[PDB]
Amino acid sequence: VVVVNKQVLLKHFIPEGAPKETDMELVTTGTIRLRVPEGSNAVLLKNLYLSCDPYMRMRMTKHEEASYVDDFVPGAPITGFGVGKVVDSSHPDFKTGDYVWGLIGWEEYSLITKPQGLFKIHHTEIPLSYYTGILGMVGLTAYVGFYDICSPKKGERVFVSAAAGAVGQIVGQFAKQFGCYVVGSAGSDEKVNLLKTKFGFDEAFNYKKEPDLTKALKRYFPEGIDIYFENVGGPMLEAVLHNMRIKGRIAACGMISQYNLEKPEGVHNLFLIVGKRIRLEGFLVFDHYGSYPEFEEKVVQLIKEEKIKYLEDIVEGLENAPAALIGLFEGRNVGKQVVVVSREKGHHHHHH
Amino acid sequence: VVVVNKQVLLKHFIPEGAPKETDMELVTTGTIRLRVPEGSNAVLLKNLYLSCDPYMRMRMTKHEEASYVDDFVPGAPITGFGVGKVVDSSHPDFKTGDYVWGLIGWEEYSLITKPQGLFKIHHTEIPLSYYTGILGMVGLTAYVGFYDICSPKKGERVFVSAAAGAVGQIVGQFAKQFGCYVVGSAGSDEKVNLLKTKFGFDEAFNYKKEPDLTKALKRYFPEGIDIYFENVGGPMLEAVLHNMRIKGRIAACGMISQYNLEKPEGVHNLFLIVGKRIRLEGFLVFDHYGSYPEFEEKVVQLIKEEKIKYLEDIVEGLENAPAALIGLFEGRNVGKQVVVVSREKGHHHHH
Ligand SMILES: NC(=O)c1ccc[n+]([C@@H]2O[C@H](COP(=O)([O-])OP(=O)(O)OC[C@H]3O[C@@H](n4cnc5c(N)ncnc54)[C@H](OP(=O)(O)O)[C@@H]3O)[C@@H](O)[C@H]2O)c1
Ligand SMILES: NC(=O)c1ccc[n+]([C@@H]2O[C@H](COP(=O)([O-])OP(=O)(O)OC[C@H]3O[C@@H](n4cnc5c(N)ncnc54)[C@H](OP(=O)(O)O)[C@@H]3O)[C@@H](O)[C@H]2O)c1
Repeated sequence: VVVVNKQVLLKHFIPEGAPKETDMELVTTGTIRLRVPEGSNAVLLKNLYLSCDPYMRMRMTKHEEASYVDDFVPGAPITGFGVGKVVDSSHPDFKTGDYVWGLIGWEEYSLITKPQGLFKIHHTEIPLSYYTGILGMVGLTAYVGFYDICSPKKGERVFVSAAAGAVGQIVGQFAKQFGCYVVGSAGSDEKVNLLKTKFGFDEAFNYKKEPDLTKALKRYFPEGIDIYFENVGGPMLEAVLHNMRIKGRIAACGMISQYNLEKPEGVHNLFLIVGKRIRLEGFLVFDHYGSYPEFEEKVVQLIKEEKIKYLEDIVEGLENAPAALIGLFEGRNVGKQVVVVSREKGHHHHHH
Repeated sequence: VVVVNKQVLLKHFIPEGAPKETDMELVTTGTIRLRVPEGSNAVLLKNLYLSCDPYMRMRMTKHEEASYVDDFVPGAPITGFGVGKVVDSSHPDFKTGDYVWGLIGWEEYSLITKPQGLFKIHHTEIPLSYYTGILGMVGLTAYVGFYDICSPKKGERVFVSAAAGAVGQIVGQFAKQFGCYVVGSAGSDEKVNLLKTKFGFDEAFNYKKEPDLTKALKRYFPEGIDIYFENVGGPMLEAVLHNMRIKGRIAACGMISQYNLEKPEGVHNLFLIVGKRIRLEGFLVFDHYGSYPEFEEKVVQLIKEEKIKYLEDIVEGLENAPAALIGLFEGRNVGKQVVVVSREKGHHHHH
């Protein structure tokens, strides 16, 4: 059997700036064999779900000095985190029928020649799409960023930006259940309302309807901020610095306001870091897979007990992957942006 | 027994911008009685040596919200670290003839009503002026900053801004002795040459003669920088971040480039901290006086063994303190800036 294998390719490198749909092209003509090559040590996946993640945009720009991940290649499939089902395997740790998450192609079938970076899914009763976010890379990021990087203590005053996002909605709930006071910023009233009801944040505000971020942070933090879970950067970062307490911490998870800027914004008040003895620390979840067992143990139990809430934004079909990715930098995604490529056989779960 | 007590007063608060000599006045008519008051709990000092330190500038500006340290007060003496001799004492832990360091008045005699701020000097064989710098607040800064905040490991690559300055000349040596590759930036060819001969830095450069700081750092760090001891801020930091290695650390000691500017400059590449997993951390020596005893011991041994070098810029006389202080922000000080207010009798040789 040879079968159809649609793909989304990167049409070309793009300059600093925003990505556009037309930087990527769907190809419907491709095909694939349903067995791994003889002599291989490899896994063929049927791909089921794809994650759209903000870090993916930077990969659409050529870098001369190797960054932490390899750039995409013009004319090759876009790649990113997703979930697949093993169709065939010449690697002993993977059997036909296993479900796995890892870096896979923006396509219907991916032949993975380095299986070692696939994670076998051990909990298939949990909806599989969760392994693209909360139980995948995104959730581990929340966990490492909050519990390790932030050094939290009960009672501390915590601010999360992009707080209705995939990372931030998780962070908020961890902080809350840790016994912290928690405030989030988000880009719409719908998000704000989700933060205050569904996610149990103490307060939230719509950053786009604030003419002054410093004063706004001052409203919700009359004694200032202990901990900032930084997802955005820009002027929001300056506003936090101004409102930060002595021995405050900032876990620099990301800086999404800067990713599509020809010209990144200046941060002006870093000297506050001296007199306030602030630690500003970046981290990359790719260094922390060693933590996964402790994390998955904690998060699977929370999910199975309904003591954490999670919101996915689902888009149906490979074809809609590119726009969904672009949507992230406009804040179109409401929750964690997933793309269904093909739903696994015998699903029977309802939705609205 | 009343005597003359000359003082250097803050004339007035100053706005955003650069301080100058004339923001201070020397007054010569005042006098003081050489005993502490009965029932007092105090220590009367004859002040010997005074430190000029960069943080002093910020104290000349009014702050409606409280910085780490009180603003100076117009009409009242300038204060700062120094070294003093106890003339009279109504506080148990201090006796007549003892030597101490701590915050004292810019004047000839200071009656200290908060004696718990003072530290007795236990090595009087070392020149007492050392306790305004290498053995005082300045040395402890270097030691906390490097040994604790920078988390150093044998064989890492270290860059120091204001490297010929007091803090930075100590940092560089601590680092070289820790087995690190060390480079420093300074604002003169003379300072650059001191960093390489006297202070054992591996390389150094005149920031003022580099049109591209990013490229300059790349010349000296072909595989990037592990540790940046940050005394300067601004475009230099930006340049550092561009050249910093995976899991780099920046100990934010201070950002002197920013202290006399109406508009502080913007850092544009802070996002690199995520992708390179950089820790940037401010510290204040004020929080770390618990480390003093062990630090003192360590640096005393280095001095005894001649395993560390130290250069002081010495000015003679209180009247010369104001210029001395201003010089700091122009980089006129060559070494740790000291003012001798009065020498203790019985003495080392200088040139
Ligand atoms: N360090 C790591 O290992 C690591 C791992 C995963 C993610 N990250 C980072 O973590 C952050 C969150 O990613 P996610 O996966 O949780 O994405 P997300 O929050 O699910 O989606 C991105 C969101 O960013 C917000 N946004 C976009 N442009 C913005 C701007 N110019 N100003 C302010 N907000 C803006 C939008 O929310 P609003 O409607 O509220 O604007 C959008 O919904 C990102 O910066 C990402 O790069 C880092
Ligand atoms: N965090 C803390 O607790 C703590 C404690 C003590 C000191 N500090 C900080 O550590 C730093 C060094 O202090 P120090 O006592 O050792 O001072 P210092 O280096 O003895 O003297 C200040 C030096 O700063 C340099 N400089 C002045 N203006 C500059 C500018 N615009 N750009 C670049 N460099 C400039 C000059 O040297 P060049 O010839 O090298 O330009 C000058 O010699 C300061 O930023 C200070 O505020 C922090």
